[PDB]
Amino acid sequence: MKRTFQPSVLKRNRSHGFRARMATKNGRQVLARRRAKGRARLTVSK
Amino acid sequence: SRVCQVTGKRPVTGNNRSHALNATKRRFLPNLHSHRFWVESEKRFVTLRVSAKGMRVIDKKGIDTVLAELRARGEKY
Amino acid sequence: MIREERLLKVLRAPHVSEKASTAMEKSNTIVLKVAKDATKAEIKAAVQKLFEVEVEVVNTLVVKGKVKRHGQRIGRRSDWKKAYVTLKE
Amino acid sequence: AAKIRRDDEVIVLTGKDKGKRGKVKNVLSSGKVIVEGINLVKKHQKPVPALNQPGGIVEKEAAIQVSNVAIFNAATGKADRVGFRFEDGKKVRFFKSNSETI
Amino acid sequence: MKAKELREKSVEELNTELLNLLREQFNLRMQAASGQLQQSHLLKQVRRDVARVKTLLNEKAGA
RNA sequence: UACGGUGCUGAAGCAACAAAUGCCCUGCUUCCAGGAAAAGCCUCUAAGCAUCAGGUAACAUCAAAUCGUACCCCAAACCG
RNA sequence: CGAAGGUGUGCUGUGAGGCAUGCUGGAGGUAUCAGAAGUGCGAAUGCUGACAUAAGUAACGAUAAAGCGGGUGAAAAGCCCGCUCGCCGGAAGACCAAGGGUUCCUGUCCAACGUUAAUCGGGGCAGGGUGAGUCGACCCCUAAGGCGAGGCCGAAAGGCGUAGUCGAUGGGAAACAGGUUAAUAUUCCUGUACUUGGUGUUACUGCGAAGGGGGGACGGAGAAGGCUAUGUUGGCCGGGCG
RNA sequence: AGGACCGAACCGACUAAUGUUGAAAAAUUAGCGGAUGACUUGUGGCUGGGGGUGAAAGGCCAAUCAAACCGGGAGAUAGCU
RNA sequence: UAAGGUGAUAUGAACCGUUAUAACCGGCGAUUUCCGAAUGGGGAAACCCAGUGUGUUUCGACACACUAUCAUUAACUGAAUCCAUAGGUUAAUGAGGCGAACCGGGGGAACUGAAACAUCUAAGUACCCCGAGGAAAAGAAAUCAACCGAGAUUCCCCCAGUAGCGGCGAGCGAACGGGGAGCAGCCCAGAGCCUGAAUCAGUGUGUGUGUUAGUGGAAGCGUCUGGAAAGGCGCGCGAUACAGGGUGACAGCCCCGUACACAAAAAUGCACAUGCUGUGAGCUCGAUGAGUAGGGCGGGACACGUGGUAUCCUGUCUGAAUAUGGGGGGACCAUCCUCCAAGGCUAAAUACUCCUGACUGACCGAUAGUGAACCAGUACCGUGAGGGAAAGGCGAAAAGAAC
Repeated sequence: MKRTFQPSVLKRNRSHGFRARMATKNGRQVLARRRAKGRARLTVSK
Repeated sequence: SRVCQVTGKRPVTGNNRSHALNATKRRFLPNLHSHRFWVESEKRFVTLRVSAKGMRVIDKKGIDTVLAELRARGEKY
Repeated sequence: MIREERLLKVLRAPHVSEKASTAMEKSNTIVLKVAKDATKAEIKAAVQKLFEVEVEVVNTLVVKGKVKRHGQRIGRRSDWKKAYVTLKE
Repeated sequence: AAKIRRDDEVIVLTGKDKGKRGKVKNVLSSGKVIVEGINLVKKHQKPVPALNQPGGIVEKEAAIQVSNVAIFNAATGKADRVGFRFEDGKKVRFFKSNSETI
Repeated sequence: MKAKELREKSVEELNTELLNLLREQFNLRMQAASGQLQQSHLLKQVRRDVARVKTLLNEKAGA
């Protein structure tokens, strides 16, 4: 049965990448929360 | 935005009260109107976005005064 | 110039292996571990400056050091560049 | 600012070898000294092949603390506390309880 | 070398001795990665001497 | 002969017939539901240039950098 | 010349409890009288951890199938080698993209992993291995679409959008055959080639763009012709006569 | 020529059986329907929560849908256990 | 300061110095790859491609500088359109993002209570956005009072759960005035006397006080137990030091410390004096903030829900007087009272802790305390936003079991 995660790096980095966050205001807010909590891998930019 | 360029009338908010005093949030909008004015000092036609109260201010004091005050606010005319 | 400093900086180590010794005896090509950026022309200029030899071409490749485990700590090793230099006869 | 230094001759004060005395070989960063002939520990040395191979039960000189040892005054016949006086421009050690510079 | 001993020096000689230090560095790291150099520590101090020379290259020339 | 293979020597190396969904075919014929865009390519001049500069052909020399390349890929290595 | 804690035993009180003490332990505990409380657990389909029961029970993951000999080792149905058997063969074969990231090869190991054993393995550990002018990326060009100076609009945030600039799933030039290592090969080697730029030299001459024009440039279905990949047979050559 | 016919790939999911602490949180086996189109598919976009999308079932929107998920008001409130 | 070092698991090999440029510490410098506001364009973050000009060319390429967008100024230019603007170029100056809480403004809920619920409550709270500071806001009466008077703002204890508001329900809840903390006044709307006059920002010099390295720092022995004494017994000594931590069991006299006395080459905090740059000081006189106050309609805030409801703010439509004048004294009117709006500046008393050091605890001691005493926002789960654990102890010393 075809599962829900049929992966590809282009859609992954285009949606959840670093620059797609940084180009948006709420993306920069998400990155600031991720840095204030202090996660090691910040986003999937890899 | 929806700002009187001469007077500064920001669209304010308010409560709409019906007959049974049921509150509903609403917005008050000024009487903004784009106008082409004539200045004999520049000897041409300028475009402003004013309200009717602002238009009466243009009527009372000179347009060369309001333009210098607009430049004092650093705005566009 | 820092160009001389660059070509003195590029070459790190001569490489010793079984494929290295085979290619060395066959086609007179040496194998060297070089710096990370370390382009083709800079490698060729550096070997022709420092070993005082002749060079035909240079084949470059970037190899990824394996992701090892020590106890529980995962450690990816370094990322080095290897170049086969084909000397003249 | 350390009271006991390298080529001193000291006595220990707390230990099984109390009252005995020897020279200091080494002062480590931990706050422990090594005194010759005083601390003796039997090491069961597991010999490695690609080096000299003793095997056997070997003897080494373990550590005892700096606080335990004390500098032998070598005139009195027992231990003494030491202080830092200012003799000519280098700051120097001196034995307390009699005006003697080491 | 010792710091004042490089303070008295002159800039073209500083550059030639920089390049001699770098060539010395290269011979040492080549012999080290070949299997030679019982004394490894030489390599380390050679790097320090390079640093010292380059420090004067930003002060004997100009800040 | 490590015993697995290395190194040596190598004759013939044509014809007929069948033949595709492959190439001619980014064709031909027909149908209505009328079937992407810009560049590299070819040509025309404008400002300007006019001994030149360029351009064409010939000849010589040089360069073509950098990144991926191992392995699975209808699976024990991908998603479950 | 032995505290708390642990574990017994014996006295004691109406009860929560207390006291003495054997043994383990190996450095803290605290009278009396007051004070403050995260102050007393059997249940909350309570929470976390350990362990029970069913139980040495079901199951061991396609009904393609195994059998023997020789090897290695402490041990062989499973590993290596050999000989038969059996299964797929428009795949259960050969390559790739996407997606994984060392899983590839060699030596070494069997405590954990393998629904059993394991000397084996995609497991542990170390070492080795990914060679490009021509294949692909990057680069030139654009579709859907994204961003977007000015601009317009919007309480702020921001929304849309012009010039532009990005965006392959499309358009643009170039290399084949053979050989080779345990692991790479259209990349290394042998032989034979081609492309696009740069500079200079020689000879003929108007070049010049972002502007114009052609070209790129395009649907489905049908049908036939020419061919080839490829296969069958005969010849040719080598070996055989069972 | 055909939203033509029979029928593989491909897409589905009508019947029965086996499954039900499975081999699998939707399958396998033997049959079945469409198979030149209102088809199917690879890649890359776009629409979003009282909103999207819908050859329309209140169906799907990351195994969650008469109003997703995540954090926050929040230790909501509970005449109930 | 210094006789010991090469950060730790984590031992080694190789060397450095021991009387002074071995190491460690402290100020100031230099270097500071690539991403990142990311700033030359682009992008799938840590990468791809440039261009302009210089000067090095071994002639194939090098290395460095700059090149975003806006605001403001300045200068060359500069269209339809004569002029002249818009526009364009160049330079200079500034802005940009990150950050825990507090503050001010722009927006702004609902669950809940009312034992239903719509007015109300929750609450201008949560959250979103903008902006700045070490605090921010306010702030110098067109104020309160009562015929007595006070003097800007802010904050705390009262007044006071009081007058009031309110489906007169649930609930919300003042002020006047009293006691404290802290104290501060000004300038423009303008002219003649005046130009370093009473100040404040920014520079140096001078002194002191602190900060960033540090130094000295007291006083004891014997005997039994025991593995070891710091315990017991005995005999002394220090204390402006008996805070604390360690040492083979509990140490004032063993070590580091503490009280105490100091100490800065350099760089800066603070106030103080001494000079530059700007600035006016103080008088005599005239003025005294117009689409504004007030109004009609519709909202909002003051405890106050349109009520009999004064006051302020306003979206809309109007519209005075201008000190012979005008506001306010809780409908409103007359007299009295006090003040002069339509222009601004201002320290302290106040809320806060991302962080730095000391010090405290009838706070916790590994299922507790932060989620994390340990290489924890880690392993793992999710496309994602997000969620998120488990896990301390040998000994005094590894003397970690030779054979």
